[PDB]
Amino acid sequence: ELEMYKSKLFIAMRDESVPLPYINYEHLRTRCETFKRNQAECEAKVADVASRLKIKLEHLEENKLRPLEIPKEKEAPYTHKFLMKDAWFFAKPHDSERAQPQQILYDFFEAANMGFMTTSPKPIFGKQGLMYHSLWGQTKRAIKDKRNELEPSEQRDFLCGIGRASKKIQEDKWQESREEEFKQEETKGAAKRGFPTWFNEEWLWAMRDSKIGDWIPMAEMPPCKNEMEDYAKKMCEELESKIQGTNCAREMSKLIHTIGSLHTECRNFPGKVKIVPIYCRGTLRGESTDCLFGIAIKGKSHLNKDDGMYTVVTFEFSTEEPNPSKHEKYTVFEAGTVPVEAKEKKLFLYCRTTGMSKLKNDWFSKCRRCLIPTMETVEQIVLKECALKEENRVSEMLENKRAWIAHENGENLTRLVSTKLKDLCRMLIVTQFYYCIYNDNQLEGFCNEQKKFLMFLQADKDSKSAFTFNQKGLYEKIEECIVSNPLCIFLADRLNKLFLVAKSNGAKYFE
Amino acid sequence: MEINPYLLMLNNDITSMISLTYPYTGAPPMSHGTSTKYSMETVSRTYSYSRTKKEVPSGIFPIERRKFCNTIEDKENLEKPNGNVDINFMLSLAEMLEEKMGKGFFKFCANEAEAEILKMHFSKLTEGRQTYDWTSERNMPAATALQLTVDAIQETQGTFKGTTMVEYCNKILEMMDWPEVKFKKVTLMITKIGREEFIKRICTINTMAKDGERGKYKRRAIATPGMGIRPFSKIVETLAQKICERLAESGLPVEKKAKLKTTVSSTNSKLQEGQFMVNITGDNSKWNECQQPEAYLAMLAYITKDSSNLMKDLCSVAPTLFCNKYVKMGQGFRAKNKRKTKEIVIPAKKMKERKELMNAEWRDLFETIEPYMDGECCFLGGGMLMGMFNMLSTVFGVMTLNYREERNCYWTGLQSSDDFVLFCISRTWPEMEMTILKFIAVCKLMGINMSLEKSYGCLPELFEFTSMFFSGDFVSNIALELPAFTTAGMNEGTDFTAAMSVIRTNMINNGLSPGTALMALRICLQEFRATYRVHPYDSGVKNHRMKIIRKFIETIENKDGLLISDGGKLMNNISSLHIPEEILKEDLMDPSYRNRVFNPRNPFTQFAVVSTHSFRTRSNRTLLNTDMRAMALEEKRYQVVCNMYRSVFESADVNTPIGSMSMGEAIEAKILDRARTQFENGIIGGEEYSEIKRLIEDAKRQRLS
Amino acid sequence: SLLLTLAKEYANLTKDKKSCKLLSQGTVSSYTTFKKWTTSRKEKNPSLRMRWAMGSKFPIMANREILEEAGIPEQWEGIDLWSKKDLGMVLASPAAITYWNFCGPGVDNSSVIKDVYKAKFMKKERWRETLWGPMNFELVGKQRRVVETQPVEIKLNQKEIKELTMWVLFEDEANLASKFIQENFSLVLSLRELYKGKAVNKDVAAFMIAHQFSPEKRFLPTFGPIRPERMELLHCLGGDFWKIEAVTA
RNA sequence: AGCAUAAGCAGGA
RNA sequence: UCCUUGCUAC
Repeated sequence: ELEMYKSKLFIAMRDESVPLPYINYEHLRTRCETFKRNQAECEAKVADVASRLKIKLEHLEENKLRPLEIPKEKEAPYTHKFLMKDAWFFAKPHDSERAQPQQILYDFFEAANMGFMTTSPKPIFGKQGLMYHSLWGQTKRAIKDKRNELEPSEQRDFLCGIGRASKKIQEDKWQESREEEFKQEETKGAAKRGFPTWFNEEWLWAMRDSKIGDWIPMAEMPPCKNEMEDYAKKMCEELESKIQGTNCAREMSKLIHTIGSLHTECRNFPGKVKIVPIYCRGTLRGESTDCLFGIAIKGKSHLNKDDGMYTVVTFEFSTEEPNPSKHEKYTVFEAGTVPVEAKEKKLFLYCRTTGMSKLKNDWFSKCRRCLIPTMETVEQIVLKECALKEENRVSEMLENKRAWIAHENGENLTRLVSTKLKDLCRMLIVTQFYYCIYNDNQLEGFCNEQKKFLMFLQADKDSKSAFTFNQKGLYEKIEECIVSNPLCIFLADRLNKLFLVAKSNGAKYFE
Repeated sequence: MEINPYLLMLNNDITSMISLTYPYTGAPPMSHGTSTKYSMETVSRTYSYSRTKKEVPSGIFPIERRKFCNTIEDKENLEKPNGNVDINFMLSLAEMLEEKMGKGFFKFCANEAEAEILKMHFSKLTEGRQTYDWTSERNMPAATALQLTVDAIQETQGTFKGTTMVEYCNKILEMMDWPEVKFKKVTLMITKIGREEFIKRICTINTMAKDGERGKYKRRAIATPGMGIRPFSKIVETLAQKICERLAESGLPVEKKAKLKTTVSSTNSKLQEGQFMVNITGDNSKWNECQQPEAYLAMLAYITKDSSNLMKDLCSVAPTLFCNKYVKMGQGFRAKNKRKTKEIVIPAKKMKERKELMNAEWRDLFETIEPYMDGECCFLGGGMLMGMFNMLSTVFGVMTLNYREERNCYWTGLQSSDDFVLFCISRTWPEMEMTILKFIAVCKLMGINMSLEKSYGCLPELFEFTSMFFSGDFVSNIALELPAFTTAGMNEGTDFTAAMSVIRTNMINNGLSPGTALMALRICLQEFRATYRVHPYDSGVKNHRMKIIRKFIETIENKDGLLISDGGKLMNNISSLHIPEEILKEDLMDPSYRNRVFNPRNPFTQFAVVSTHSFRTRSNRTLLNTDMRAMALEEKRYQVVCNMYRSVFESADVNTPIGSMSMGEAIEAKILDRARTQFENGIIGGEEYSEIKRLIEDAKRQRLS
Repeated sequence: SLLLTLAKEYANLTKDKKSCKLLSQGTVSSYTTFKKWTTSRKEKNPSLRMRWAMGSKFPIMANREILEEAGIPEQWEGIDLWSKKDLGMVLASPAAITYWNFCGPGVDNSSVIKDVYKAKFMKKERWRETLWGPMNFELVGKQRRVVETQPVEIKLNQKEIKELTMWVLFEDEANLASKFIQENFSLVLSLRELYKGKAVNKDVAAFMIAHQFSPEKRFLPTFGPIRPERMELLHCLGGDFWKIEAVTA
């Protein structure tokens, strides 16, 4: 039983891979069985303590928690694929028989009249005007004939990238030439941008209640017993009845319908360029309506791997004057005039080429899950309240409780805007939704390091006299991942403003 | 008006407003292209952490060997991490460990460990994650790589009769003694391979890019072992698993919350009139480049000093297989011209000949690694990469935490894979500097580098351990992943109940308050309805499946007995997450509906919940057009043979079919056995028994020839 | 008359040339590593491929001869239910599934269905007959235990159950005769009075035996009493910040 | 062009 | 040298 197969190359291998003061495994095994320790251990340890030169850094005496380094360079552009704050939709009553997205597209060609949708071939600003003009005329006469398939022209062959691929040549034939086709490789990285100024107005825009009502397609409430199910049904009805009306839900519905339609078109028809509308569905005065925000165009997605980055060309509708700092990646054209009753304002057609992938199609088309952490946060607050008081105080506690947010701009110090607890849900859904959009590497690393700083602020709140070992390398790890994501730079700045407001009470910080 | 979402933390804790700071509602970052640079950074960074140049030549391998223990060239930058271990110091720590609890401690844990190894079957190696097949040199699941290994054994010399762990390990070592090993390449040609090349191929570890790691800015390369390393690592993980289950300062198996209350309370009951406590949250950095398997070899030689003669040599082979591993270096890089028009591909073989087509960083990392490169691989001999020994390094941490120097100032704590919590007790602050620098001294000698950037401390309980931020009284829960609520995707019947099971197990283990439970239940209901195109009957949806339901709803009497897959409403709730939807609704169904749904004469199911919507979607289309066509046909053969086994032993998927004779002889002997038992109390007919006997004898003569 | 069919299948499979190198060259236990040969990597995105599967017109593989016995080629307005593309198995649509469920044949099998699932109908029968009360809103929480969670009446420990189903269903290749048989052997007699004549297959029978005999003991956070009846009422009864219990009987 | 971030996708048989 | 085609319902 107790016999292992003593092979030859394994014992000649085990004898070769012992530590250096030993010759064979036999000498090591005979030394390890007869080992007794000594007190040269403490001498070696203290001889390691002396050659160290390491001091710990308190905070009450060297409160060097300086504000973070936001880059002072060119402003970070608008990087989301669709338009949030500047959108314009045409409405019609929803037909149930005409419910496929291409039929919505046709019925909006008769509803939102594209005959008045003339564009001049000279844009206001941007890069490529004639290609977008001929593509918009070509796709508009494509919708006019009631079929969504672009015949091959020069404009679509230039815009959605066809034939724009390097020749992947394997190393079986290379046919080297003397001083001709000198080849090598080089990488660059990512360029650095600055603090966005448009981001606050879209934060306050998105949680403002929009009269078009329910946007997100939720489901039915199950029946309840005399259990705790009254608590769950009540929290879901109040929180859901608050968040269904806001302008964040319009964008969640816009991503679900538009990117879900692009997802089924990317499965069914690779190798053919389709036309997908950009639309929502919401209840106007009880009459169910569907909207129309733009026209999106696919780019022959042969999704082989989980990547693929197929090219979507988006024509968008807006009714505001553009901005070369915010709308930097667009190619802003015009549209015409729209009667807007309280007189007849302008209408700007926008253009942009962009790209998607298989994974972000799977993650954007299921953004309804952003409702899941939000309520969790809210409910934790409520539960801890009754856990401190041992009495059913939930309904009036969502009414007589304030929650700080949103200090003003000229002053910050102890000038805060408290709201009710229930309206708090609005703000929270917005930030969860922004984590769905702006997710990068930079946002991940930034979120770890901000959890460290939040631990420092909690130690300051209760006077526990925290300490650090190396602040310089700490800030040299946090400042590496603030480059060009708008959410990362915005949240770093608001973290600094938390340090400015919190500096008025507890002393571990700077100005 | 500005806006700031952090201001809630001005009058709250980090146990309620800490779920807000995780970006878990968005996509994890994936990797793109070759993974050569990350592997070069791993290996070259390990050799930079060797702190030596003591190289020793080799007789087996054609490459030089650098030593990693007791050979230190002490730099002045000692705050930089070292990867050099002193073995007398660490054996003094293990001897200091066994003098704390019991006397025959390691003998007890080793006798239980070998007691569980001797009753272990080798098919347990198929119940694991993906492994590396060196036959075709790819990544495959465990059962395919095991059967390709046994296929190479039975094709090379003889057959296999093992059916245990120990005889399979002995079979692998016997395969090391063979002069030539033969297998099958692709269209199934039969090739051979030498002896030194088989050693170079049995010790190959395949590296790739770790995809989907929430919380880092730069990517990292994860590594997967072969099949000749997995049983030995299974043995060592059983040994260290028993040791860690016996200890009282570890947090791997799991309660992890009772232990911290007992050590915070039990060490807060041990203060004098002037002493105090400081807890320090730490994080060990470069954990996979500073754990050498040579100290593992010495320590595992120390634990089993009085166990056996089998276990003493069987727990000393995986460290010897980790001191001489190769590393696959990915798949190369790509060159292109000035116009960015033609882009040639250079694989990992010809990277040495095309050395002068690289960058500055690639030539730096490649010239710190050049005399250790083979043709395809590299020879690392001191690293402990990801997907390896994870319960033994925790024993190193508990050894660093049980140090005794002889005042009355000391420390305790709790250790995990690479996250420690250190509790210190002393009297004044410069003595706290003395004790903490003594802790960085003992960890620094043994090979454990605390990161000075990610570590901090406080006086009472305000620490952090495995991403659960413990404040002074309360504890926050783990921020779980969101897509795990909907990952079934097989059926209209095994989705909604599986989602209720995931909601239930996340309600019991984690917090998951009732409002989040009802919301997550309703969102999973909506993604189910959007997936399979079924909406309720009173909705206005008019597609190809609601036209039939809306046309035929007048036949169904009790309308709220319909299934959710047939346009029914919701009756499950938080208090019904263990009762499936079908079994909850069979008290209300119409008899025509219920007898029509659950009919086993259905064209879809024929050829845990009730099986009546269970269909199978069609297969793919490019699986029979590539050069790997016939391999698909190969699995068909296995299925056919398994079906024949299921035709004989009528209860075989219940009990595990052990045995070591053959599969065909048990079939034929079984048909003769039940032919005799059903003969004498039963059959009785000469033409049937003689015809069955004639078919068994003809099939046996056909099988033997 | 099954052994003649088994002889025809065994001679039929030894008729093949390269299949004779497969059997009588491995071992019995290799059946396990013959069962698993999934050459796909992980099926890493199942719901993604499920929605892409359900986006087509004919996603399902369905039998022909059962569906041509009763079903209809197209429904009353353009709804396709059938194909002619390909073993003789025909692609189909889930509109044929719901068309089967509303306009198909029916067979009374409620006794077999209400007898296979006795554990689950026992769970619903115990769930309907309980009464609740008010909440508490108090701090609560306790350690993790190993608790048996099912109200069985036999309480075996996953070692007498496998050996029990070997010595009830098919005894020709059961086990070596152990010491655990004798007294429970009397119960074996009772089991041979139950599972002798049924239309239930032996995999479904060996499934349904282990749900009246096995108290599922798991490692769960428990609090209050540790009665085995109230362990689905563990996730129903209390969490971390709240608690509801007023069960009288 | 663009997506993207330390290296890829922007067809292939 | 050559460019096959899948039919979309929140």
